[PDB]
Amino acid sequence: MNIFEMLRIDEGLRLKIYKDTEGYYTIGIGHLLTKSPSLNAAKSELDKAIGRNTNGVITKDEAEKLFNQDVDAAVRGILRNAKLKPVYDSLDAVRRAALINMVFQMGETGVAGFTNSLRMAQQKRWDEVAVNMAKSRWYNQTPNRAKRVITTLRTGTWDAYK
Ligand SMILES: [Cl-]
Ligand SMILES: [Cl-]
Repeated sequence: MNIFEMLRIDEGLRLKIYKDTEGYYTIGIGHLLTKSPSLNAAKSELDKAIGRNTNGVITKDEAEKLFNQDVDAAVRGILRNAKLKPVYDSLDAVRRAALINMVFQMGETGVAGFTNSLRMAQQKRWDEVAVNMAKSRWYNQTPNRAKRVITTLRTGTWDAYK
């Protein structure tokens, strides 16, 4: 298992513009297009991301291309982030993937808002991190996904995904 397979499971793959769990226009593998309520604005952002007149539909390859870019950006974002970098550096490989998943999903800002958990993560207090992270909108809104991510961070294994 790896970060790509991990996210692919959590996000799925859709070749047509769709609304995410929060109601935002998305496509491919969890690629947020826009927060605006306009399908057109959505269609606009899409063509611009893809480089062609898509008409709200993309191919598998195009989806995977956005995906690659998105994972890369998530990783780079973490590493440039003052609050995230040190956590990341302190973790093992599996747990790192968990942090990338979170950032992919909620943004650097969003993850950066889990201060207390991040600090505990650095201290390697696994059970406490999981408890704390469960106390969040994130967990209440997408519980199954959140549980998978939390288990990963807690245990350091891919069990939640096998
Ligand atoms: Cl883009
Ligand atoms: Cl869920």
